Amino acid sequence: AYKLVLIRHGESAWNLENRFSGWYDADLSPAGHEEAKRGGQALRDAGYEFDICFTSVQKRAIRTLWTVLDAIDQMWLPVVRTWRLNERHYGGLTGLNKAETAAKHGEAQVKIWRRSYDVPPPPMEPDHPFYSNISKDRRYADLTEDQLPSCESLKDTIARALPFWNEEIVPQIKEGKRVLIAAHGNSLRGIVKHLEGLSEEAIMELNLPTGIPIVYELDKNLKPIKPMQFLGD
Amino acid sequence: AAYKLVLIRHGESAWNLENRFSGWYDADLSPAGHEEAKRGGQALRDAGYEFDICFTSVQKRAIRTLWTVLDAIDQMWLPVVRTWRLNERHYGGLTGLNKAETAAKHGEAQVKIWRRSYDVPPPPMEPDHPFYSNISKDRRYADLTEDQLPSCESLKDTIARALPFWNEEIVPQIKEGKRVLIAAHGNSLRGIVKHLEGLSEEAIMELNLPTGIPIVYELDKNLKPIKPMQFLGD
Ligand SMILES: O=C1c2ccccc2C(=O)c2c1cc(NS(=O)(=O)c1ccc(Cl)cc1)c(O)c2O
Ligand SMILES: [Cl-]
Repeated sequence: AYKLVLIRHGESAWNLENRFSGWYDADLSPAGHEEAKRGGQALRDAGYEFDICFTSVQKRAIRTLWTVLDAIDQMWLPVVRTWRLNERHYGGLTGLNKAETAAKHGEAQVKIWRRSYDVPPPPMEPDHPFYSNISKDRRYADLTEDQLPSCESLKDTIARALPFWNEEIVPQIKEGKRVLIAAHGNSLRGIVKHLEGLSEEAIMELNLPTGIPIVYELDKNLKPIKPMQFLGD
Repeated sequence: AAYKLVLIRHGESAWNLENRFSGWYDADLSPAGHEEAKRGGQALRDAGYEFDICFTSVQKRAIRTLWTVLDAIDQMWLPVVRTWRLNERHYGGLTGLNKAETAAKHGEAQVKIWRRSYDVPPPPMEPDHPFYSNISKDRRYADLTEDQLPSCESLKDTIARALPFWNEEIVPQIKEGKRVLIAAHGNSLRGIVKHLEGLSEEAIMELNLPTGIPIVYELDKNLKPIKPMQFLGD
């Protein structure tokens, strides 16, 4: 009867969550920060305790985790960060709003990318304003040329998140360690897809709420014994 | 030089203000303490410091100081390792008492002696102490053996349990070329400084490390400083 909690960060600065923020290291907006505080407050009111926390290397998820740990008085917990829990890399679309994306690539192609599980957007090229900012960021300096994405389909995102789940998170859960994961929509999709054994179509329709603790009760085989629960009013 | 090490004592706590002995009590930063840590971080940012790994205690005044620094230098993504071994000295029965209550109960003479002694501990925190359960039964210490969980510490005891972490967990990282940041407490950092500079018991007790100011060491490959520590800031 292992217990697992996931939280998806809230709003990021400059409307970036509506602009394919992806691997660009946008901070939380004050509103996104307040959401995290409400979620942490919900975990406290419910008396939740953790033994270890996992997050991405992106500050919007990390600050979400910090806000939560602060709210529940568990700032002393071990924290593990990994690029593998990063948001999906949206390639050349990173930073563009809906109108700019449509104008640049056309409604037909945008619809195809939106509904596809395995078609990536175009690569982020050297002329992209974020190209050097992301690709040469020191935090990814140890990644092999294979590992560092120029773009990702949802399938690619899920493919690189799962090995971390299996090799680092699973063992902790099986040891009775109470895990908290603070990450992004698409990396959490990968975990939820594997947990509940959803299909590609189903995972693409799943939209995890932000700033709300997501609770899983898992059996001995790390299979959910009930549907995901949310904490709050 | 071969290596660079940065140390920082946590910013002023809410109890530093009230002049109460915190020790292992988990007092938070005061608003001023938070501003100190932020200034420290800005100094590190202005000088272009980059780190590869951070160490801190399990006390929030040090952790929050580290968080504030990492935020200021845009390195929130760094791996962070927390250990009770970098905790502040455990002040035993003095925990929670202020200056007046301490002199009232123990006399100025005894206080003088504790103050100037390297190896004499204050009285033990016993079960009837009002902070006994709050500290002694905190689950963050659940994995400590019976003899690791102190009821009180001399400065010698503190340094004695800090240095093993330094030698076993931090030294190898430094020699691996990792640029280390340690955000901790006056007395746990004293142990590190004493070992780096091979200082005498009296010299280390005269060393006052200021809250929230980054301290830089330039080290040779054997981790010997090539010059005096430098304070970073305005
Ligand atoms: O009583 C102690 C003391 C007691 C036992 C071990 C170490 C110390 C110690 O190191 C110390 C003390 C007092 C003061 N000055 S004091 O204004 O009386 C004081 C008191 C308590 C606190 Cl929290 C702060 C200041 C100092 O400057 C010290 O370095
Ligand atoms: Cl952290």
